[PDB]
Amino acid sequence: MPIVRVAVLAAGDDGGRLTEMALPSELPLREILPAVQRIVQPAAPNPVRLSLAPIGGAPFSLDATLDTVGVVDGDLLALQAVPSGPPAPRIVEDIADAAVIFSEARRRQWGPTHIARGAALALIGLILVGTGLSVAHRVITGDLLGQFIVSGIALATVIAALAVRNRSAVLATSLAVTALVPVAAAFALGVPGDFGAPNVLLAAAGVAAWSLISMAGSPDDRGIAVFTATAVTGVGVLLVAGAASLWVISSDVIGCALVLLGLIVTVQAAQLSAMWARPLSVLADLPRRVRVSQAHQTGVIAAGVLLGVAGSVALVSSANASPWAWYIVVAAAAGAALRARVWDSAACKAWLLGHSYLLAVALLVAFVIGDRYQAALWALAALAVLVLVWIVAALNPKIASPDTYSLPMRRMVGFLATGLDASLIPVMALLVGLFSLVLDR
Amino acid sequence: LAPIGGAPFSLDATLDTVGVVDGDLLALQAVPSGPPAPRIVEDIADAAVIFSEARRRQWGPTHIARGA
Amino acid sequence: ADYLRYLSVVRDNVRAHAAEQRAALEWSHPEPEVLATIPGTRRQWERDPRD
Amino acid sequence: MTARIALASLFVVAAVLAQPWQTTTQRWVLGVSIAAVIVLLAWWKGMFLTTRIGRALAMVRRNRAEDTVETDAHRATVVLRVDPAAPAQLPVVVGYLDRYGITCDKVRITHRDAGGTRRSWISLTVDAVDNLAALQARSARIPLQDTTEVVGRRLADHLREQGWTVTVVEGVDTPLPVSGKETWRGVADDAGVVAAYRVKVDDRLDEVLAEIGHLPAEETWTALEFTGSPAEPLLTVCAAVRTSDRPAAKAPLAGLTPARGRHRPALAALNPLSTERLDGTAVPL
Repeated sequence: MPIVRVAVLAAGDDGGRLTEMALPSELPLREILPAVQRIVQPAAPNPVRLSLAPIGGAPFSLDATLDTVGVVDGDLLALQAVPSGPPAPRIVEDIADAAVIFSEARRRQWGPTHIARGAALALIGLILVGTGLSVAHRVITGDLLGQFIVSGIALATVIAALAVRNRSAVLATSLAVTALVPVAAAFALGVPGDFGAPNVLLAAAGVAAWSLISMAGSPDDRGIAVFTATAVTGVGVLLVAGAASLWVISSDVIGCALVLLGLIVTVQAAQLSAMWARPLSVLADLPRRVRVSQAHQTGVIAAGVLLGVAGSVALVSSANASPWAWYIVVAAAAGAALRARVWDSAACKAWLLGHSYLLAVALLVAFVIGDRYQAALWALAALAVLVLVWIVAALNPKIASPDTYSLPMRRMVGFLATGLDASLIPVMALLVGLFSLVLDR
Repeated sequence: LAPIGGAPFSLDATLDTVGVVDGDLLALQAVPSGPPAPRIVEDIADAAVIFSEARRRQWGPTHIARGA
Repeated sequence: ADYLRYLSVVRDNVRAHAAEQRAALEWSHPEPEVLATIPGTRRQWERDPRD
Repeated sequence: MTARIALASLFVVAAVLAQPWQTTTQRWVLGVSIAAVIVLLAWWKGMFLTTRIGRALAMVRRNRAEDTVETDAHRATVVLRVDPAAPAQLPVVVGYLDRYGITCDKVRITHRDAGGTRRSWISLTVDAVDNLAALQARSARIPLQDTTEVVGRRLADHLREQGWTVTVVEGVDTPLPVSGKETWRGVADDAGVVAAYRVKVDDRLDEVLAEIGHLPAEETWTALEFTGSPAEPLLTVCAAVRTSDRPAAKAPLAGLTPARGRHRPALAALNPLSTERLDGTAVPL
């Protein structure tokens, strides 16, 4: 005869029990459910008929055996109440009273918590628009008053993201991640005189330190990823701006340096997240540590993508650019899109595949800034092609899955990915005259 | 004979002694070669997490549709 | 306005009466798919000639 | 694999811009570029030169620190001594790769051979991070060890019900001598030397297993390890030979490599009580 060994757990209204079962699977469930009830229960609520269900899906048709319904040996099945019809929707003869009755059936009753959300969002908007208006006043009129306004806003929001870490955690993280804007503005405008490398160096240093300490706090593990992203981005732009400050360097050098940093950060997300991880409980914080490790991976991946696209726009927004620069940009883009195959998180893959889209958009805005409108139209054309690829992959999942492709094709994909993320190096060495630095000194 | 999920009855016994009544369902199996072993109950203290994580798929076609 | 408020509250009251009656009738007459869980329970043959 | 080809390419193009030699620095760059290329790119019967440098350094550092005894506290393993060591129980033990909502990170079988006598251990472990929910459901205290004990006991119950006598045991013997010193060809001791070999998988594996059993040795550990989904299990096979004399400098048989310079981790990985998977990767079968 046929039998099947499946594990079942009763959920119920009390802490259930997971057990194995050796059930014969040739006969309707209705003949075996009482067996499961006898097994997993330790044996009125207006009783309900109980039936097996896939651990995530909806209950089985109660007349279908475990062969004519998707079940394999060793599967996990849950014990759910069979679906039943909703109670007959009450009918209210009047209209106005019917309106007031049927509206409150799902409405949130405005209370203090709505006022709290409103005030938090209002304060966030104030932080943003105050930074914006003050920094505009600074750069435009130079009256040195916007300087004071933004400095005060930065101090206040930092003190605020430090003070409220016991009254609400969300305020802490939210005001910190917004403070990332006014401290950036205050430090970028805080170096006197002309604009250049020192301003961006100070701003990157400030945002790096602020993200570092705010991630040291961590009342909500939601803002870990954002602070990691901004910390690593700040470190990257800090190194680059320190370079461009100590000794003058061209745009191509900055571009290739930033793209290289992005490549290294992306390909070393494992190592970087590893070093980032820095009455009785034994591995009871494992959910927290795992969630934070995922957060750190997503953050540093986002920072890699951002550094890559920043360097690309840097050495991809110049009216004159060697086609080697175009190769660097496009190869970095394809390298990100192809490294998106190695991770297993939706938020890491999203960033790696959005490198290409973000690059298209950033090139678009950059070309629109300069007088290059014809270049912007072509960037927009490439954007259209890219979203077309997105759509075509979304409509036909046969393309989307990796099991459609045989292992030789997958290994060829891997070889191409390594080839691109490698060959970015000598072409970078050729774009900037690094060989000239040794041949002719 | 064996109850649906239970362990098969010994050949040297009577239905009354192992216990059966006029409504029980018996499946005709073959006595295990080795010793029949008990089932062990794993105490579960929260089912909401299993259900909530079984409703999770990493980068399925649904994510690609959302991104498109 | 007074009459219609009174009418709304008496509508709510009679709807409570109706839902009570319906809950009683559903306790007595469950859906057939429920009947498989009745037997072997304190309520298995409950109706007696006073009900 | 990526940095090597990257820097090799850098030095290649460096040389190509110096194919005319009319300056002493051009000769310098030709020499240094060819040197860097041949150092970054070489072969020594299965390895790069840089891998061998790194493995020499790692072997030296492990020599300087004999103590290696410690195991992860976030993945736990159980070992079941199978007395009859049947080769027909493979379906169920490979079926426990992913069953009952408990995903076992790897399921290995280890046969130890001495004389005619051969004992077997079906070991298997679970990575708590891999199946986090199914542990977090038991209690918010994450009973990894307890859950893996349950999985082991359930395997034992299923197999006994099949008829094969199985006994959960902890304390099983260790292939690697804990007193030895890591050499380039296996690890030595005051007794005979043991060296581990990664057996290549093919459509001829069982012959290689029989031959591994046959060859002269103090001890002969062999271990299959399945991993992945139980409907598509990837295999990987290792085998440690403990032979009295010093081991040969070449793979004593056909279709297996000594993994020259990497034996302490390979041997500890062969310890059934260990949690780490075996060295390398292999194809499904």
